[PDB]
Amino acid sequence: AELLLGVNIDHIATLRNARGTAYPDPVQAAFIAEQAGADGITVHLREDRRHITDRDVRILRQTLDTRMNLEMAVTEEMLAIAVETKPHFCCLVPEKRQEVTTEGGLDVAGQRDKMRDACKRLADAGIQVSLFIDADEEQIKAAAEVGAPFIEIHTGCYADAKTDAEQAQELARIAKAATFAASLGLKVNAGHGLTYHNVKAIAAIPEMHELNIGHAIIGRAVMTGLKDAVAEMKRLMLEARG
Amino acid sequence: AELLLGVNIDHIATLRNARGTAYPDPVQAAFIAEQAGADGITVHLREDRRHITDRDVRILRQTLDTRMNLEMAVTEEMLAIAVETKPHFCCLVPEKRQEVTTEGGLDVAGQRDKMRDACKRLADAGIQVSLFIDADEEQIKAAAEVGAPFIEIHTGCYADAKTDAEQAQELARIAKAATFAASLGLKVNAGHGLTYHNVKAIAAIPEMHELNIGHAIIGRAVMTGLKDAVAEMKRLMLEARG
Amino acid sequence: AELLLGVNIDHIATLRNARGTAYPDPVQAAFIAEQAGADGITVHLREDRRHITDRDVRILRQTLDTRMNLEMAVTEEMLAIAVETKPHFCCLVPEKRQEVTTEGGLDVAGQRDKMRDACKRLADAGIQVSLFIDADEEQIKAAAEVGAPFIEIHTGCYADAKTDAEQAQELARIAKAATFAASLGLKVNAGHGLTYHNVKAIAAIPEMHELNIGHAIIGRAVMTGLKDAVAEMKRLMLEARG
Amino acid sequence: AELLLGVNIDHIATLRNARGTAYPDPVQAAFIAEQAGADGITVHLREDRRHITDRDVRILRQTLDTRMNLEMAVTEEMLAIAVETKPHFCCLVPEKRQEVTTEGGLDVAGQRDKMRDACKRLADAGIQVSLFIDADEEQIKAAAEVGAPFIEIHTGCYADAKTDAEQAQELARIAKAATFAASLGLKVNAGHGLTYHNVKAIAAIPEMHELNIGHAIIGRAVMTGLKDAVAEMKRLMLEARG
Amino acid sequence: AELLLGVNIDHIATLRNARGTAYPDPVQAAFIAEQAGADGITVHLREDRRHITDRDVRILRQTLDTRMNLEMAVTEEMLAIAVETKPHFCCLVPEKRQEVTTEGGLDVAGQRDKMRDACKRLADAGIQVSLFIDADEEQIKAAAEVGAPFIEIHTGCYADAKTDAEQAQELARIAKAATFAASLGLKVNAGHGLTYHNVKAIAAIPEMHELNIGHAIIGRAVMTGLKDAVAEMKRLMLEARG
Amino acid sequence: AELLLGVNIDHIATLRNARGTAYPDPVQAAFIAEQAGADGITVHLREDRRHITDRDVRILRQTLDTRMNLEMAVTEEMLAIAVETKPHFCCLVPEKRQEVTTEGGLDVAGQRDKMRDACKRLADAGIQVSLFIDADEEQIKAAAEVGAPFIEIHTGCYADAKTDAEQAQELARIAKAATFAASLGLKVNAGHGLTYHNVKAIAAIPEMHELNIGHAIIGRAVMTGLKDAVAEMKRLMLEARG
Amino acid sequence: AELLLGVNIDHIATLRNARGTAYPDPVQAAFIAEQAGADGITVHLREDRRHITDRDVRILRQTLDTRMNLEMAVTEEMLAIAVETKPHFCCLVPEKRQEVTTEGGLDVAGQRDKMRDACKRLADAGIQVSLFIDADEEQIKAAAEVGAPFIEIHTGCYADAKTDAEQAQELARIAKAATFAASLGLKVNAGHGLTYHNVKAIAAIPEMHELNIGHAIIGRAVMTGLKDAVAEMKRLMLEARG
Amino acid sequence: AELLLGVNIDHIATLRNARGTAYPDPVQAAFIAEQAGADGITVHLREDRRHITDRDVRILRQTLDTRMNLEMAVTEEMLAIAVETKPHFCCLVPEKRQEVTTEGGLDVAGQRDKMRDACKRLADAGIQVSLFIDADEEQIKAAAEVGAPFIEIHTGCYADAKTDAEQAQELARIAKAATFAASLGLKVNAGHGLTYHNVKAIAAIPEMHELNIGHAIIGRAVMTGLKDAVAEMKRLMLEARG
Ligand SMILES: CC(=O)[C@@H](O)[C@H](O)COP(=O)(O)O
Ligand SMILES: CC(=O)[C@@H](O)[C@H](O)COP(=O)(O)O
Ligand SMILES: CC(=O)[C@@H](O)[C@H](O)COP(=O)(O)O
Ligand SMILES: CC(=O)[C@@H](O)[C@H](O)COP(=O)(O)O
Ligand SMILES: CC(=O)[C@@H](O)[C@H](O)COP(=O)(O)O
Ligand SMILES: CC(=O)[C@@H](O)[C@H](O)COP(=O)(O)O
Repeated sequence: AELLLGVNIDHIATLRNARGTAYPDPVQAAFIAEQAGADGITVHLREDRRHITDRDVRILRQTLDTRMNLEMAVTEEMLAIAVETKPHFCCLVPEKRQEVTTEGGLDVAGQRDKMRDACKRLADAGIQVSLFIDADEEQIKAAAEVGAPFIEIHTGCYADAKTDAEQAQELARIAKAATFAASLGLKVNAGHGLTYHNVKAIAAIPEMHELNIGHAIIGRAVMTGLKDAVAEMKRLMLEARG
Repeated sequence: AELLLGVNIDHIATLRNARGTAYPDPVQAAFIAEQAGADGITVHLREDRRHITDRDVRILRQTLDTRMNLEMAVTEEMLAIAVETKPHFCCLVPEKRQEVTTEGGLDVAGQRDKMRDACKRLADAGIQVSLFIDADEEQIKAAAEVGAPFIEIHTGCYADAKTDAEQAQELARIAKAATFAASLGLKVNAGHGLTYHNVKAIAAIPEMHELNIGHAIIGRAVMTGLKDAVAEMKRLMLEARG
Repeated sequence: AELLLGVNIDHIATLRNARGTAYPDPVQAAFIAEQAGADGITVHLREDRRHITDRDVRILRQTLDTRMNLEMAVTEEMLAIAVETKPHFCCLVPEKRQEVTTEGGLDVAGQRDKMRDACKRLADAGIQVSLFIDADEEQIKAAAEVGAPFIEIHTGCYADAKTDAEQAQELARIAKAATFAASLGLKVNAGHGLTYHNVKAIAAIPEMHELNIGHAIIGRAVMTGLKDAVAEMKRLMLEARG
Repeated sequence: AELLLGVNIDHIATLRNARGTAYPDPVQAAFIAEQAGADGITVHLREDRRHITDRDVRILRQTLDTRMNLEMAVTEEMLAIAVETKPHFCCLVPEKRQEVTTEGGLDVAGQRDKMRDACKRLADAGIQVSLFIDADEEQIKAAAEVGAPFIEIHTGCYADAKTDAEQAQELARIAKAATFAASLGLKVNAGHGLTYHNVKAIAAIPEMHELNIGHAIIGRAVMTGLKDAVAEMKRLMLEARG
Repeated sequence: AELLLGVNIDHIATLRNARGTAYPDPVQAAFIAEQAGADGITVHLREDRRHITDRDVRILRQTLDTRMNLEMAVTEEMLAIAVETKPHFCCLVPEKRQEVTTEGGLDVAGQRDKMRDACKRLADAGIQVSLFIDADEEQIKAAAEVGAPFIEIHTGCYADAKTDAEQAQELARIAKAATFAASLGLKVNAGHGLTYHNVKAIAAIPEMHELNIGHAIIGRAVMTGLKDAVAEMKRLMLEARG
Repeated sequence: AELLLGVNIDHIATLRNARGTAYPDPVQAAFIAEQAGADGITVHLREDRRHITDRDVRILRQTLDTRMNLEMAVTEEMLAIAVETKPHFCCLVPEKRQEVTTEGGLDVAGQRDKMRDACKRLADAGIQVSLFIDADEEQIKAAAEVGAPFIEIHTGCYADAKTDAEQAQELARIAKAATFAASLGLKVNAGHGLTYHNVKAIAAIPEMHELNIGHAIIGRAVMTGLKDAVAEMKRLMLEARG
Repeated sequence: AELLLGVNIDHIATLRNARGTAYPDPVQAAFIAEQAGADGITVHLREDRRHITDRDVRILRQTLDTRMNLEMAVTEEMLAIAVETKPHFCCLVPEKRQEVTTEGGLDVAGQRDKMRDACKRLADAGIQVSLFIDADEEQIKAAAEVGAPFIEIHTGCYADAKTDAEQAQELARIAKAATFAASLGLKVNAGHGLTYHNVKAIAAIPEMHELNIGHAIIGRAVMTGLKDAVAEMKRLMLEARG
Repeated sequence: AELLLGVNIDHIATLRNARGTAYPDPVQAAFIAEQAGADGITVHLREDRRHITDRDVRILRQTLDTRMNLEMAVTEEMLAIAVETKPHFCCLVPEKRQEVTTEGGLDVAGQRDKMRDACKRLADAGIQVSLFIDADEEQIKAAAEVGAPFIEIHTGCYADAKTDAEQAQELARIAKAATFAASLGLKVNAGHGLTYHNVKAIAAIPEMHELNIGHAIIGRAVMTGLKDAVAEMKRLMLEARG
């Protein structure tokens, strides 16, 4: 199957927000990424508007040349913005104000009715919803039951592995989890913590549809520039698939 | 005695600390900068270690090919770190309403004793001290008395000007402060808020010795790569001087 | 004695509008140009919206990192648009709604009343007005007489000169006129028809403040890319001022 | 099974024709494209000469290093010019602006006689003919009847698809049509609204011989330069093929 | 005064004529050069057409964006062609026993009547005529006598000098010759043999108006490409004149 | 198995010899080529020393990092030079094309005695011999009979094919000759007239071991530079084969 | 199976140590290489510290983004350093006569007890050990029984093979060895002497896990820059595995 | 006022000799440097042939496009080599303990007889000799009397300066020594230990004719490639001078 790359540009905004300036502008990064290998642009509108802001999402929706993937918390505030913005994709993730980044996966089991109503509301607006969960068989079953067509498997543990043996374990865990998801008719994506040195093993998973990568790309971009950083990532991914 | 460029790489660490990673590494950025037009490297070690860390300071002191400029608040902890680190340059600045003036500069005038002790503490360790203050006569005089060899004029107001008239007014303030400081035997630097579109007017000021710019350069770097970002700024500065 | 470059991106929209597509997007070009030597971005909102659209002006006002220069004809429609848009600059030009390009030369002396009202309404919105006129003393006096702080001398005749004698005469005319406008306290810009082979002669004119160039740059850009096209133009202008 | 790229440079003339200038010159673009991945150069000489002119065709025939594909309307004037110019390939299409012949594609089945005589007059001049038509069973059978060896499927509907579902439906219609066309002994091409984001699915169609793409490449070119724009499209195409 | 660069593309043709193929095409070389520092293109149409052919001149006259400098022998055939092609510049060169031993500049003094008619016939066509002659008193005096507006000093002996003393002596000659020609109301050009390592001394000569360099540029181009080759030469020239 | 690229740098010398200078130096071109895709370097030392000279062969044998392929005519002088030079390969070719040694490729069948001695003489010196011949049954068998290790099929007729039908025939005639030569235990190479647009069909023939290309690459280089030219050609070859 | 590239930066230090300078700094080379294709960085800390020094190791352990591979002799000093440094990998090499075989690999079979102790000590510290040995069916057995999970085949003889016959003979030797090593459960690496012209045949060996290359890459870097040098080598390797 | 750059490529050989390979080849480096800003190439033939070898000098004398500057000690072996090689320039340097001074320069004053001879012998061979001495008045006087036309001041001390005051002091010495040398009729050069960060102060010295730099450039080259390394240094030099 084909492998797509979704560039998350949140960290361009984390750099802008460090100061009250307008640069660097996520709108510019979007254009560069979309013309360098990005098949879609992902932004996570946090309730504390830590990096990406409402302004960014509003403009991006009008300038993006590819489909927008809006990552957000499952709250009334975000559900409302999502419906009005009508992005092509919507990835629901867990969120906390004092968190460094998206922690574990989203709890779909012990929160079924909440996720059921969310998927339906977004679906009515014409948005394809993806659920960001761990490589957990129980979480996978829920996602498929709440009505979500997509699920994004958290790869943070995989990328955080200390030893080669622990990494192999997380990798096998993800792969299996991805295989089962597919049997349930779920389309599977992955993301979080993927770098230039560990993306290939993940891109190798046949079931994987799109990888959403942000931090590693932006981290690389400050050195070589966004174009080469994105092109580099896409190439590695295609080499792993083919 | 032309115009030098000091590149502040704090925002490299800003991007890194955003996540729990080691990249991008300020150590790599320094090499790039030093070979693209930087005549020195600036790093601000904050009390909260927001971006630059002790590790960063410790390693950079061993890898820098050019002179190091340590930006820090006037505290015993920091003075101690500076004496141990022995950076070529040290710039004293206020940290979170710790001893700051309305405009944002260090209050040297109302803290002569504390500054006298710090400048001597650092001068005796072979460090050349600069005081970050507003383009103010009173502050300039106090910097001269305290013993500081350098002063770095706060150009944030000029950089934040909302109209051409306000910008022109701030420019004139700086130009006058630069000349007054020089008549007092001080060498004058500037920076903070400088961008690719307002840097020339400051670089044209005859008294300016070195400009320490960070945010705008890192801002451009995420798009164009650090090498072109640094080379660009340096060319603008030399065009304005020559 | 600094010489600025205003980049007119109208022809980016020309290529876009040739189809119902959204690419190439002027928003992208603006970032590229602004970081490659553009000191400002110019867009001409034609009544027929042949290239630049209302959407363009609206998004650009929000994404430009440099000042916006809004070129438009003198009509209630455009005056209202400019007032709510609050661009930094506004250049008033003659428009036929069917012309190939600005026929060059706004009749200010022949429309005193209308122009006087236009200049005041725009200035009341904090917009610095520039009148696009011919290198004619009467039209220029009329420009400063109606309030306009800026003027942009039409360089099309100079660019279209068919013989050396005709070209040198038109160059002398523009220069003579520039000096004249300056003695009136006016700020003088120039544009239309400037290319990589005739710009130097205009850049050399001491009184010139900003040159607005569009077509020649975009024409170069399709071959070499917008960044090098803009950088090339800016370098030639500065060399001429040297 | 080889997949070829035909670069249509009409829009280069579009940018030129915005003024009475000679630049940008289609002649230059041709060389750049042929050396960056173009296997042929395509030009559409419109009755109104909207972009490509008689001068362009005449000079290109003498400067092209590859093969020229002359896209034209089935008129006496064009057929005459085609025989005069003697391009390697000829692609017959409905009028421009907003067409004359029902739909986006050419009505071969409806003007069986006109085309039949057009294909023979051209084939006798040593020119290989292609008929631009919609993905339609009847239209194809008609193309085989009139004797045209080539056909080019209108990918416009596929490119304009507003939803994924709609796009996949159009893609399947194209694939089925292409397979059916080859069964009639016809060689099949395509490419009308093809872009960097939708080209792969088309290039992946086994029967496709050459994709003729113009607008997207030119729109990308104004940003990155023609060379990279053409090389980028060619790379994506071969990736989808092999 | 400013210094102009005239790029001779003859050796592009020599490369092509070696295989009698179509590439490399001088027409392509012209675009690249004109967009990288060339203020004009020079082509020598030999009667035997060793390199540049009739076809070359014919197309070039239609594609050049700058100005053509037709170098040719003083023959009725050549005169009739220059009058028809109507190049902006024309440089008369020797092809038979019209030379002056080594450092074979055109023999004007010995062919006063022939040159006189040539200059008058071409001038009536509005073609600026230049006489390629060696740095000789009498040859320079005859040039102004026959009415030639321009003269081009043969710097071949200077370029081939083996020792510093030899080169210095030749450089002095040229300098005296240029100054002497300027007094006679003559405009002076140079070229032939100039390289990246000896052009500055020539460009530093105040009287020099345009340098027409060819072979060194193309020889450089084969390694680094035309664009850079032309830009490098142009930069060296402007640095010298500075 | 794999396909190799041999770059003939003869035309670098053509451009140099055009004048009496030492640039462009084939020695430089060789390094560039060997580092951009060339797996060997080829030079044809003509008896008339038209381009490549004795100096060139002498220094190249000392500077080449890859195997040297010496193309020469069958004569005592050349045989003596080859034996002394000890290139890794030696390609025998007809010279002057107006003798009883040429008919297209080398006439081995008609000079069986001369070739037998040549192959033995060169093989004894540890040189791998290649006979440049047409895709002719008689010549191919004769090459193997004479003991030559390699043969190089003359791809000229294929490169000169006027029509698509003609080129198809020639391609088939080559493909057939290749398989036939491989069955006789001979290694088959090819070259001459191959360009960036017709090289793939040849590189696709499984039997081909190494393609030796000269003119096309140098013709591209004058525009794009040698590195690019060679890398481009190698990538195309590997795409067609691997 | 995946093929990894280990870049040995020792010769960067070779250049530095040639002078008492601090540049070129291995630390900078490591960042470059890790982002241009390196899956790991290799440094040989010699007892004499001829190039890489103790500080290089200490700093690199803290700046490397990938995995460190520490080449060292089997001594108490180095074992203590390795344990303290905790590199991901450790490759044992001969540095004295008594430790080397005639071919150049480490004499493992001759020092069973010593290597057994070494491997256990490093293994307990969490370090994966590799033994640099000859393609010998005795040293290989010794490597297994000693506990080393990895071995690195000395490809020095293969790198020196000049004739096709010698290359084939040495290659076959490495291949059989690799296959034998694998049958014993050993992981097999290679390198040493490998170049841009001989790396493919080795990379094509199925069992090869990682190639550690150094001098050839650095030698290319001085010409092209490290980034391109590393990328080129990585691309050639991956191509061999396709 | 003209400032030249002599690139010393010894360290290219240093890297090569470390493995005994043929690469990187000094001959290639020379072409790169001469085309990137080098006005000459310097090679130090060490008696022990530590880096540059006899073959290097032999080939270089034949491939250099510019002028050779052979650095060597004063010995019958080297004198003979110099006269046989015919380098444009010869720089006499110390290599034995009894030849070096306290600072590191050549002891001309102490060996006036040995130098007087060496200078005449070389001068008769047509070689311009330079004496590498410290910034010492006594050593300078001996240089003029001995007959040497050039002298190269040892900038080593200036480069190894430990403090700002210490460095400014060394700079004054050299600047005073350069002026003094000039009053004696001695042409003056310098270069040793010069880097991208300390060359300007030296280049600014009016008397300087040519700077011979090596290690700093090759150390930069390994990171960025020789072309940019040479180009960068040349630009910095011209910037300091004009
Ligand atoms: C891809 C995703 O859903 C996230 O896990 C990721 O960590 C986002 O991080 P930021 O919120 O810092 O962009
Ligand atoms: C302008 C810039 O980048 C800095 O110079 C400035 O001092 C930043 O300080 P912080 O890194 O504490 O925001
Ligand atoms: C510079 C200016 O104001 C214009 O005159 C120019 O001709 C604009 O042309 P477009 O309206 O085609 O951009
Ligand atoms: C997609 C493209 O660029 C063209 O192929 C298309 O035929 C354009 O036609 P016009 O140039 O008539 O718009
Ligand atoms: C130096 C150069 O390239 C030429 O200017 C010169 O006139 C060449 O003449 P030919 O092309 O007749 O050798
Ligand atoms: C195609 C090419 O460049 C050559 O291979 C060919 O052998 C050239 O021969 P000459 O250099 O004798 O024309």
